[PDB]
Amino acid sequence: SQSNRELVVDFLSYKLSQKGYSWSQFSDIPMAAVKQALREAGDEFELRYRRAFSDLTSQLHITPGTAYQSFEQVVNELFRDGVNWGRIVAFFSFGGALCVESVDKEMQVLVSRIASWMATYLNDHLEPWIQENGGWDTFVDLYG
Repeated sequence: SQSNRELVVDFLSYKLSQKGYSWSQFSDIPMAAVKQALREAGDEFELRYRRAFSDLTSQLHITPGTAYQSFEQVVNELFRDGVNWGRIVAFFSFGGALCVESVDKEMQVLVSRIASWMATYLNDHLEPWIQENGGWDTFVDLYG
């Protein structure tokens, strides 16, 4: 969806900025509270877990040739026991970590692609649980 892609792009842009990278590779109940709550959850999450998904990124070893199906299979790893608010946060951090790794690999073109994959994955596999458990309003309630 449009809002999903917007949420994803906001979180990724935020992580790249915060870590010294560019976010230009994208373009060329409210939404603000959700985005802010997500930026916060990610920071909180990354402060206690610093291994930045070494294993997962390894399994994927993303390149310009990687296909969505490969991405989807690696991420499912996070949801072997089903969806959680916490696992959703890890999902976003993972995407952020993937983007950073891509820039460090001189594969900045994958950033926008990664963003699309996350929006697709979020819409397909995550939103179902999210909507069943209070929607993003419940998310703000817990992470606001």
